[PDB]
Amino acid sequence: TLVVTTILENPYVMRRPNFQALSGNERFEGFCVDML
Amino acid sequence: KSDKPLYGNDRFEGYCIDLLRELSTILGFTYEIRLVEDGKYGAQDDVNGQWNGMVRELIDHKADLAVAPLAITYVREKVIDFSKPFMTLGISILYRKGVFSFLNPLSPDIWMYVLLAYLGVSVVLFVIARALSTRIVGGIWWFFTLIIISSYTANLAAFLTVERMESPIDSADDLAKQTKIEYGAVEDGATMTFFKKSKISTYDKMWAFMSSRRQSVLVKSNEEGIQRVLTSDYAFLMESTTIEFVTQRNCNLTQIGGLIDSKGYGVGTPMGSPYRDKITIAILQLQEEGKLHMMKEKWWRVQNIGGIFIVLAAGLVLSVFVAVGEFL
Amino acid sequence: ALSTRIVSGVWWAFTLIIISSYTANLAAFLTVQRMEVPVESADDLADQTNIEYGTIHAGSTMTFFQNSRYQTYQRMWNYMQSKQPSVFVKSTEEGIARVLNSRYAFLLESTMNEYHRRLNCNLTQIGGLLDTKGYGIGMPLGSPFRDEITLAILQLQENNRLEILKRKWWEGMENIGGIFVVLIAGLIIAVFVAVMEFIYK
Amino acid sequence: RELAELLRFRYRLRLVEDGLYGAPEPNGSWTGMVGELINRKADLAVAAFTITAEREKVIDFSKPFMTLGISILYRVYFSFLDPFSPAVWLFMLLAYLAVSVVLFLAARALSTRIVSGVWWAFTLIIISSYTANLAAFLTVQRMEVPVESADDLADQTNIEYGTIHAGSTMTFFQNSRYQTYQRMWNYMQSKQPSVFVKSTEEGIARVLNSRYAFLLESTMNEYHRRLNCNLTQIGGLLDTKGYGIGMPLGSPFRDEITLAILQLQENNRLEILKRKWWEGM
Repeated sequence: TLVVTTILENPYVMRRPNFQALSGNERFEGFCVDML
Repeated sequence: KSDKPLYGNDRFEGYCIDLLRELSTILGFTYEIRLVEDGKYGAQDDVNGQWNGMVRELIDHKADLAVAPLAITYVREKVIDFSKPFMTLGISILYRKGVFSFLNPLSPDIWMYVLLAYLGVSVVLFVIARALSTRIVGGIWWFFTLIIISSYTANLAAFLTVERMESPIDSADDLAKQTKIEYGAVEDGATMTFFKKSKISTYDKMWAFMSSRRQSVLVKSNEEGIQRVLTSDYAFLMESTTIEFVTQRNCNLTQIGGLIDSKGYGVGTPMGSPYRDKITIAILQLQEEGKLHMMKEKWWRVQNIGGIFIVLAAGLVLSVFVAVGEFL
Repeated sequence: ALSTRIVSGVWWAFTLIIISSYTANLAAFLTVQRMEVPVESADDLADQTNIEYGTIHAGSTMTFFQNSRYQTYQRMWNYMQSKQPSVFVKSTEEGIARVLNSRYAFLLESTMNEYHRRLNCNLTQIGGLLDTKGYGIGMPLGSPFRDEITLAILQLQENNRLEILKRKWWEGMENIGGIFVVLIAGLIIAVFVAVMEFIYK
Repeated sequence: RELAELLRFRYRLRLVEDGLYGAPEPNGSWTGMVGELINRKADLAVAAFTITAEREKVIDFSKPFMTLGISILYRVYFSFLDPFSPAVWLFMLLAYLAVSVVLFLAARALSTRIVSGVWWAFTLIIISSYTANLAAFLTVQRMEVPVESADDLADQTNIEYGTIHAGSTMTFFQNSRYQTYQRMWNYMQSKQPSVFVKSTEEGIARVLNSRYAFLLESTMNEYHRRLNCNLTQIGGLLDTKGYGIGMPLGSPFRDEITLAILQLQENNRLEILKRKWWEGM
């Protein structure tokens, strides 16, 4: 339960368009996201 | 280097070893030569401010004499004192020095389709034998060769004009505006300072490119920089007398440009070493002797038009053989 | 046969002058087209008052160049500060936008230029690496796992699936050719003319 | 002489003791003859004292003898087969004799047509190459400026920017504020053991010696370039100046000096003295 925060920047965090945005980690995916 | 064990005050040779020997024979000094522990000429640090290498060592007063090829820099003059100039010096730049090229400035598919068209127009002329038609055909052929040969001269014109405008890099600004050959020096350099702490903006931007890529641009040793220049385009800023005694024994190298700054290596001592002044006096005595200069002697010692000529001569022989065939 | 000799001579003089002029003019055009670099090293772009040097506004790149010490980078800081509302831009996608919009260059990261230039064709990765950097795992000072972060970081680089993830998510002769057209065309035309002549016969 | 003819007194004209043009040193002192006027070692500092700002606040300067500016004094039937690589032409004529010789062998029409077309292809190529290469040669020569604006020579690390050592011009560029002139001051200070030179005749000498330019006065460039032909007056006037009649502050006739100076300019024999002494294909 660690506060892992970021500002989205393509393509580091893909910021895939999941208009149904889930919570936290399941909200967005990418290279830095899979790295985390 | 030899076939036995020596050490210390016996394991070295060169011109500066002779400088130690003759300076000893003058001043009556005894001495043991010890190398630099940091393995560099050393500099006042980037953030610590303290000297590095031999400059740190004589700054620590941990060794008395420093007879090396050591630069008498005004920034280095504050850290420690020096004698008179042993050998005059300066920074300089060291760097190294067909039968399609007839048809070069036209791209090859075009010159292929040209010969195809020559055969084609010859075919149409043969088919004209089933003269106004002959005339019209001859005229389009005229226009054709004209555009082709004219545009040819344009391409060979321009592509000759640019390459005769580029080469070489034969100045400091020539190495400065370019970004192709890597330009630097060995680590902890008083040379690298005299580039780095300079205010001449060309040399400043050269320091910017060097310290920019400071992992790969800068070197560790002058012999290492020599290997970096002889291997690839990592051209080295380097010292004068080093550039001479490098260039005299490596013909594939070259000493480009003039003299960047004016310096002189010499005997260095910590501030308050009493033999500094008398050493400088006997150094002037040895400069009056000439054993400095004697030691410097003893130690510091049809491009493409030829292609088409071949093409034409080949055609000649082939058609003479065709004439032998006719005689047959 | 001197009257026609007068017209032959003047005609040769004329056709020669016009051909020499044409080859001259095409020589000058190709030469100018070839001699233009136009901006490759970044220092020129810093001097290039007609191009717009630009950075991801209030960024780590702005920290690098704006707080720099090297002289051309210092002039870049001055020009980046000078008309900065006209000159700075915040969003990275907006950085690609202003690159794809006018003569403004986005001073982006290396991997940024990588993902963008692989994604987009018309943007060129001009210049070399202006300096060295690395996107590192930030944390508070004295973190609960900063040593463990570097440890498992070296483990993951040793696991090398980071590079797997880099691949995964961080993934003339036509100039003068119209001559051939004119050729074929006139060839066919005169073929027709000669066929008409055979008919006349 | 005419100035003393106005002022009716004699003048012990002496050499400046230092003989430098004089500059305010970091010890507060004006050097040279500016030192002599800051010393009251002399009252009538009668020379080409460039009336500048630091020349103003140290001693009075009267109305100028003339205008002045800073200028840069810098240096400056066989082309027939010359654009061709000069050994190729012998092989060319040998080829012409050869191709005629193959034809004369072909005497004792298609076989001849073969070598005709070959000779034509080779002829087209090499005269196209000649016209191209002479095009490149004439183009490179025309496109070189090489240094006209002084800012270029300031950036030009290969040519040596140079000034009369510790001069009024060394003040005007060294104490300057304009950015390219500031970089010029930095380069003038930088390799100065190579870069600065003192005597003005030696200045013309070093300009006549290597790629060093004497940043001299306007009338200096006038008298020199009229005297010597090979030296070009590169650049325009870098600034405004005037060699004015220096004196101590509050001199015995300083206002009278400017007055009779305007009288002599009105008498215009000063300009008379300017003439009489400051005189492909």
